[PDB]
Amino acid sequence: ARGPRHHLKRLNAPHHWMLSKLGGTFAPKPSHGPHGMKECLPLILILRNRLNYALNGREVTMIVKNRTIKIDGKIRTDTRYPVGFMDVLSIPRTKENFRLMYNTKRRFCLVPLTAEQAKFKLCKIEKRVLGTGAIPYIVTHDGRTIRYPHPELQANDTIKLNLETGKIVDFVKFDIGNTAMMIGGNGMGRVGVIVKREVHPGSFEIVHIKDAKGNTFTTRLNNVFVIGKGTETLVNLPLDKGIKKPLLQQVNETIK
Amino acid sequence: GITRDSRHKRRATGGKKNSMQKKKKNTMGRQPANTRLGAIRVHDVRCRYGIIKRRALRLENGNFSWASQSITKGTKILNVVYNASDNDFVRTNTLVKGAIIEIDPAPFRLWFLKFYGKDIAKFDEALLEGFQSGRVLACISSRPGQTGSVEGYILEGKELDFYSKKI
Amino acid sequence: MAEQTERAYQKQVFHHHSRNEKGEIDFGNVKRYHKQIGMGFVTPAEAIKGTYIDKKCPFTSDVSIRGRTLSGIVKSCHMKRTIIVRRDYFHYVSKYQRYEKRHKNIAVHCSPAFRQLKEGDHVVIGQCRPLSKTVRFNVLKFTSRGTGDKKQFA
Amino acid sequence: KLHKIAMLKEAKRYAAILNRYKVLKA
Amino acid sequence: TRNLIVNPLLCRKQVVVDIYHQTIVLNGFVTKYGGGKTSGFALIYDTLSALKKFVP
RNA sequence: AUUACUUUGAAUAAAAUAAGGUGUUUAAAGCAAAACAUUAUGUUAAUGAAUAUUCAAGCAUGGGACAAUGC
RNA sequence: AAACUGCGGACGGCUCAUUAUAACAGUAAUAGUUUCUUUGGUUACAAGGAUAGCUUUGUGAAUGAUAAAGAUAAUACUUGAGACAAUUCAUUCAAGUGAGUUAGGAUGCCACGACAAUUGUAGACAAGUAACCAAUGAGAAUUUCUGAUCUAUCAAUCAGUUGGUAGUAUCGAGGACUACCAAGAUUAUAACGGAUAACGAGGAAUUGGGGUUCGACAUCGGAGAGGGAGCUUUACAGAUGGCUACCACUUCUAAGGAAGGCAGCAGGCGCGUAAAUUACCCACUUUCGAAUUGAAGAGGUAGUGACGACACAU
Repeated sequence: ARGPRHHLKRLNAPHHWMLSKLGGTFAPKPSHGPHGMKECLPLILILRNRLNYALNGREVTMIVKNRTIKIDGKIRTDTRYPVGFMDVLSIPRTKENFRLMYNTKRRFCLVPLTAEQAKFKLCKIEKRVLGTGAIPYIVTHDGRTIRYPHPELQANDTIKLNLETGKIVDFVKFDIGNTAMMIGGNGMGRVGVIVKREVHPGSFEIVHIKDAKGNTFTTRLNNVFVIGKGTETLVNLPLDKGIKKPLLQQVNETIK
Repeated sequence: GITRDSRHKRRATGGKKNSMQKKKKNTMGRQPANTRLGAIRVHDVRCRYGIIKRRALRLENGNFSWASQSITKGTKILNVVYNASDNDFVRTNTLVKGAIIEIDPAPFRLWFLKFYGKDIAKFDEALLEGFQSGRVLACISSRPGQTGSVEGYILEGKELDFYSKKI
Repeated sequence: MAEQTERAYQKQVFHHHSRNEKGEIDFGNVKRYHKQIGMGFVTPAEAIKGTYIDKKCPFTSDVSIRGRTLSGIVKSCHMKRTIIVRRDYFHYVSKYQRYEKRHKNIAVHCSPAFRQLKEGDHVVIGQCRPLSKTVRFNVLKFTSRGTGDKKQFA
Repeated sequence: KLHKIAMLKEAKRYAAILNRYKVLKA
Repeated sequence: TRNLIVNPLLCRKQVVVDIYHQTIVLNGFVTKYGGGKTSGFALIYDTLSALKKFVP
């Protein structure tokens, strides 16, 4: 370990990729960029497995080096580009648009989108600091740096982005009556309404959230990602609509 | 090379510390450069991550700041008169942080003439004596072995009495 | 005057001159800097009124207090601005389903704000940056306890 | 060009309208 | 037969051949034990310009 | 007032163990294949077991009987 | 084609000698440090020499050996308009955060100083470049708390040792090092020693419950390349399929001299009760590179295989 690691063994790959343990000895290490190593899905994984457009890494290169895949509004030619959250994924040759969303099974699922709703994106602010020259800027969960923002854009809120222009369209305050989709631990993919926000002076903020079906659970403030205001979502949720069937129903529905 | 790891020390219990690895570049130190007084002599040292450190082997001039008058001037360093760590630094005129040095207040006097119309050769009494004697007391506040320059400030009321009584 | 007992001049990390009655910076004096640490810890009056100088005191310096926080009993107060804190805890041995008594000594830094701190007192400590080879904690509050005819103060 | 105010005026477009909603502050 | 994937990005159609007994490439064919059923996977490379371009 | 105890969680790499589904002809396996749609169409945006662990520490929460330091 | 320039060989592969709070596991901190890559942003109608491949003459038994001369290019090396940023110091006005004279602004000063004097006619669009912010980064590195096998025919151990101040060095805290000061630090709840046929963990074998024994070896972390030591390049190495010196070896030799490190894949000697082919290919997984194409004893396929596991003939 004299320097950065470039390989990634298959067994050490993040679990929610579901790489077969006998397929090979290696896993595609996602190149650095917007999203972390374990909060992202490499572009090769999306095409080969989730969509079956390519059957091996050889054929993923031919698709991507043909300049045929658009991440956000830009077009990426990196086979291991890290695609994480609701960052849109557009394939104009097949005339289809997907959004990389979570689901209740702690997995990345591609939500189909229309062309008019694939032109926008929701970003979660991470910090707001004063730059040099008293120029404020915000850093989003995507990793974008945005110049002079609205003064009400605080640390933990959510904003709507216009992909073609990069402007800010709509912002949602992080309050105690707004929808949120969890992105962290056991709540991964769950959608509910914030009902309580308790703070500990030293370590963490723990948020109590009530599910649409009346279920209640808790998570750390890090995993909260506000989707909309007043139980109304700005994005189309996956098929389960952020509702976790408590075990028995999932087992019974798989039998049927 | 010189090492800064704690694997060669002893535990808080006094027990000897056995060896598992060899020396590594992470805990690498370098030979100190005792910045003396003389003709300008600086070297560029490649540090870790490619950054460059200005190693000042010898210097004569320096920029000194007068707090009361809110000015900073370049000045030739005359002598080193007090080092709170080692007395051997006094004889060799070694330039380090916190070393009370003596500089000629020529630019400061000229600035006073152009600004007030008067000459110095209320202010604390010992400050006037330094002006007329041609040697005022200043404290080095930079790290010449790292930044490659002598940045300091002219001593004033409470700091001057303490350091003057030491001499 | 009584804190200048070393070869160098002792100054605070953040030393600034106050303004005189006429509204201009008075270079003839220095403001006594004092900050307040975080999670529900009050600044002792000695850190405000007192004239001591310390670059490792959590109340009058730039040393921060980070997440870890413990408690214990003062063991020794012979070293300067440093004390040894002993923590007594129970270790659970799974096979016998019984606990055993253990202890560990932590070398922590005691600022001159706590003047009435002696051996045997109960002390709450917090974790800061390494201030020595072993000193990596700082005293935040203390409570006096019973005496043992040996009042060894800091 | 890009550099020449095609971008740079943005940096005075951007700047200016910022000091507007910094001055509402009510 | 079985499923269709329309893949214009690779200029390709792919099917799972289910035998109940140049543009064509056949791969991964194996029968069931005891004769009879044979399965496989087919490769419709349409135009003969992809086949060469998109073919090892 | 703390600690201990206890109940719920948070957070926590997989592989492995247990365990859910799936006729590798059974099985050990694999996490794929199809059951039927006689399947391009559709179930389908198909499965990924809730996959649970898990001790000794650490964090939060409800209770204070049994215990230690209270002061 | 070759060559200059750029990137890479610090990843991957092998082994377990060292190692007894060391390493490792969970945990927490970095308001005590931080690169490389990638990603989002921000800040003259064109100048100067010389160098390889090239040509020519050569030496040596010889190495991945080398000498002279004559030319010739730059996204190699420089100068230079295009107009701030970032560092140190001194003073000062001060809002998020649990908490900061804190991000930030102002004054004066020093050093540093730009957005190739760049590239496609074709696949304006590209492409390239310097600094500075931020992400990548729950990464790397240090550090906090808790947790190890046997031994008292090991009972006292320590003098940079324990702390303080000032400094030095480092990317950075820090006795990491130096000067002065004080006498401190650990120990019967087992310190300091000694042993290990001891790398740690996830885990493995056997178990009614409790447990006992094992873990070199899939994966994570650590360490090493015959033994120490010292360094170069670079963003990352105290690198060894890099270099220097000493010790122990091995090989070529024209006797003058020269390189080499299979604890990489095959294979050979020795050792032992004890362990396989001097095979084929980048088609799978993935890594590197100027890049859809080239390499890869990583990886895959094949050969030996009563270590084991499953079904099944007579």
